[PDB]
Amino acid sequence: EVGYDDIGGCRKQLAQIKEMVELPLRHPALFKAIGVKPPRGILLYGPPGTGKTLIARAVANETGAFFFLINGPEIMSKLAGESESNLRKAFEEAEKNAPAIIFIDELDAIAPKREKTHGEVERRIVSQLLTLMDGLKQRAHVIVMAATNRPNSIDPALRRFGRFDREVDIGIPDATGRLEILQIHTKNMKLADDVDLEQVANETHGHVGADLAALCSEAALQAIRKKMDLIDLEDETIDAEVMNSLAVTMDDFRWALSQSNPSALRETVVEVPQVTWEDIGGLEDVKRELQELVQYPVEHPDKFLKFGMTPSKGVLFYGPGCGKTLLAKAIANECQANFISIKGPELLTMWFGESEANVREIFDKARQAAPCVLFFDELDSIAKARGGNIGDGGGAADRVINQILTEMDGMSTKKNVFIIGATNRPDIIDPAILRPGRLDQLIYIPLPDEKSRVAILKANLRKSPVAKDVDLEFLAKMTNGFSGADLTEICQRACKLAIRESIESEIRRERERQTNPSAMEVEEDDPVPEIRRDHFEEAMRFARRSVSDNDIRKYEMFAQTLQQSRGFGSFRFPS
Amino acid sequence: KSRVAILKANLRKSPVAKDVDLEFLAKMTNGFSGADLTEICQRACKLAIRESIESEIRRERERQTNPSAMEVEEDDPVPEIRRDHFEEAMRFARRSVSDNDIRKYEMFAQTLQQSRGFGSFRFPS
Amino acid sequence: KARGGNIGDGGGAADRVINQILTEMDGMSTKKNVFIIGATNRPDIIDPAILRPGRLDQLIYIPLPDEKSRVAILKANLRKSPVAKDVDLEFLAKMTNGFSGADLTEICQRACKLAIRESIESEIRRERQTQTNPSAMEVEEDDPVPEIRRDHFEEAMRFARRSVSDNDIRKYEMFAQTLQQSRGFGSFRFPS
Ligand SMILES: Cc1cc(OCc2nnc(SC3CCCC3)n2-c2cccnc2)ccc1-c1ccc(S(C)(=O)=O)cc1
Ligand SMILES: Cc1cc(OCc2nnc(SC3CCCC3)n2-c2cccnc2)ccc1-c1ccc(S(C)(=O)=O)cc1
Ligand SMILES: Nc1ncnc2c1ncn2[C@@H]1O[C@H](COP(=O)(O)OP(=O)(O)O)[C@@H](O)[C@H]1O
Repeated sequence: EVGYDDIGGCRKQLAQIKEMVELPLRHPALFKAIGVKPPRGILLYGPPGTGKTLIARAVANETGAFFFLINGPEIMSKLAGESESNLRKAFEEAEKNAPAIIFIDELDAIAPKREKTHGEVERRIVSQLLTLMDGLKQRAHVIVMAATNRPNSIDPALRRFGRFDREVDIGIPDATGRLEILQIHTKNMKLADDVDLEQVANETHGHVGADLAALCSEAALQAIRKKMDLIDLEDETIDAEVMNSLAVTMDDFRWALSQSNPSALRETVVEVPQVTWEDIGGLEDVKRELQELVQYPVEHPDKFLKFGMTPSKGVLFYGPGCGKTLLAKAIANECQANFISIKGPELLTMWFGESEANVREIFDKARQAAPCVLFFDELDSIAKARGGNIGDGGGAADRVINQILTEMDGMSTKKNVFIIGATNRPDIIDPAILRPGRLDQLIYIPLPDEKSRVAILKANLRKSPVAKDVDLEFLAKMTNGFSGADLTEICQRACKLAIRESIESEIRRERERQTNPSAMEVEEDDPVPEIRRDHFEEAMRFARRSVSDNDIRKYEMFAQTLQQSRGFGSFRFPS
Repeated sequence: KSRVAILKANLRKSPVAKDVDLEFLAKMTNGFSGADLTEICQRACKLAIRESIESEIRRERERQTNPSAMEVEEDDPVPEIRRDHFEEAMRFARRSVSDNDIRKYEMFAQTLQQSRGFGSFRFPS
Repeated sequence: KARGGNIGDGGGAADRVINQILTEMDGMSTKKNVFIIGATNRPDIIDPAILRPGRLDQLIYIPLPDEKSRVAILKANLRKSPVAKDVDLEFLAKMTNGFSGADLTEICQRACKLAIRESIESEIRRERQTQTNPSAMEVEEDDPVPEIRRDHFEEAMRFARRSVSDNDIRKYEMFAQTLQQSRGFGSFRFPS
């Protein structure tokens, strides 16, 4: 049957559910001699196709509890006045086979009322379901798990104490989980040796477990269409050996990925960033300060408690393409905490639409995925949108920033969410953002140094084949004030020049065989196998400094606008 | 090349050691004007002069205490602008001309350009 | 432009529609097939966020058509219309020192309109002549103007006009050199 092996994604909420349900189910007799209330209901919510029903079935099988599935529309499709009988009989049957697990798939259909509550019979169904759910006499060990797309879609009374008192957001699987899902979905098709499922997994961003299964099936169907159809040898049952002779090639998977259309790309991603400190070449003072502020409270919470100091839970990066987003990702990676990034377009959308309640939802999501690093990238976007030199007649306060401040003030309770803010215009940022209890720790990210520039060039060119002849230290030193974005542009232009030269050359060489068919075929391989000095020289010919020295001067002004006075530098105690 | 020539012209009078690679200094100065290069050279000369005056003086001050005490050796503590003086000078290197006013000069040069479309002009054959 | 351009609104360049386009583009690239192309006659007022990496960063400048380009544009506009071989097209293209594609299209359309009016008026008169003086033997001489001639094009060019002034071309040249690749690396050589 289905078990933990079938449950893919390694998303680490299956472990939480296990810790939740073993003792109530794995050790049911224990609770008989101990006075404790187990989890009467667990609400699994997330994007559709994430395997919530699969997870519930696997838990039921691995714990031995009698699994009962109450399909939402199955009862809803039944005639009014007798569907209530179906729900009551389902609970009674689950009660009989104690311990039992009752799974309500698509719970947002039985009790969708969000206090709007249209209709008459559906109100009866929701109220009776409430009576049954609250009617659990704590006898036996029936655990009611329900599936829902979002927590707010179901009736709020279902979310109350004793009905569904604890919720788990399965969420979209990540690259590691996408790879494991691909492995589980590719185990009987005799996958080819060339295909590794790693490149596909990385390119598979935005898919869900159902999406991964559909992509694998589409690749298999492409393989079946490409071969074994030309022969057209078919019978009632295709020969096992004949079908096994085919191997799903990388090309088939690539085409399937091109024909994927993932079912929820837009959904926000809660993922541990893969970026590491290696990608950033320097910022040692900044790196150490970030390590302090974030890592120290958790690695050594006892020492923070000993001195009675509460660590700051907000940091605001200010600077000119210098790597603030990358720095935030790296700091999140070092602590192995989930990273949530709120770019400027999202804030601008909330501001234009006059919908700031999304800030509440974003903060709740960050709270659920703890430990997390809630990063508000380019937080000054709203101020720029309203102006910056003259702007609106009013002050710096705006709806979105006010909601963010309210959530931060109401935050800190969680002890895990850490707010990081990045802004290229510190002058226009609202001052309230920098007050204590908010993003008070201001960190300045300067233009990368020569060593930092070398590291940035190496990180950008790690994947590309770069000839050892081209000296990278010389190029980094040559770039007196290039930003990280400028270095990335130079590397991309060099790669583009190399690609164009290689394409043009092999194209001509192919004319050369077509025009003059050679008697003996002897390919000399690639005329340009790796990026050379001339490519980099031509690319650097177009190198440009995006960041002018005047805006760096303004940042230096603000930095010295956070000046530690000029009279205490020699402070000595009287002794 | 112009920067190298300017540096050579400024330092012709001053005694500069052959070890200092002036071409490297010229190429490292990305967009320094002639005034900036002259300022760097003057600062290097000033650093050399200050070091020579302080070292010769402090040596003489110690030596004068004992009459005829140390040998009569005629030492020149700094007889030429050294590399360290050039690093000392470059620490204070400054870009006088901002890229925005160079933008303005190129803008006026474009406005003075001979319009467009008459490049291909050719008399009929 | 709708919000202004010289003074505009009190706020910045950000607007609802461009913000949504940016959000879709940021959430795009997954498809690997859709390619976004943007055309703008006022690059100065375009939102800078549009040009950031991952967005429409590759800026391409389309200049006024050259003499050869003008000849090609005239040929394309006049491909369908019956044009007499007598009217030299290269001379007309070269004559138009700075005409835009729209200006050349207008010239061709005006020439066609003049030819159509002349043909209609002529055959109408010729029909009066038969009605007024019924000829004993019917012998139509066909069309008095079967194709566009030199005189039609000369009259049309008489009204030729340059829609695009040289000052707006100067502003475009400014922006183009506002994407200037520096002025110190042109001689970059690796140490060898
Ligand atoms: C002991 C303590 C821990 C704490 O929390 C620690 C923590 N855990 N997970 C996280 S989050 C995760 C880590 C990486 C990404 C984010 N954190 C945390 C807390 C603050 C800042 N960054 C992280 C708070 C406050 C206290 C205390 C201090 C003084 C006193 S008294 C009365 O003066 O003696 C009483 C209580
Ligand atoms: C190989 C590849 C193809 C691609 O897509 C190609 C494509 N197909 N249809 C289209 S669209 C259609 C064409 C005409 C109208 C539009 N495209 C496409 C892509 C980009 C721009 N224009 C077209 C993307 C990205 C990659 C890659 C590059 C580097 C690496 S690594 C880890 O550094 O080794 C991994 C993956
Ligand atoms: N991590 C996974 N491992 C194996 N199958 C998965 C996984 N995630 C999703 N699936 C596929 O998703 C299909 C249906 O999705 P489901 O489990 O019912 O979630 P939901 O009810 O939210 O749509 C299942 O048949 C299963 O094959």
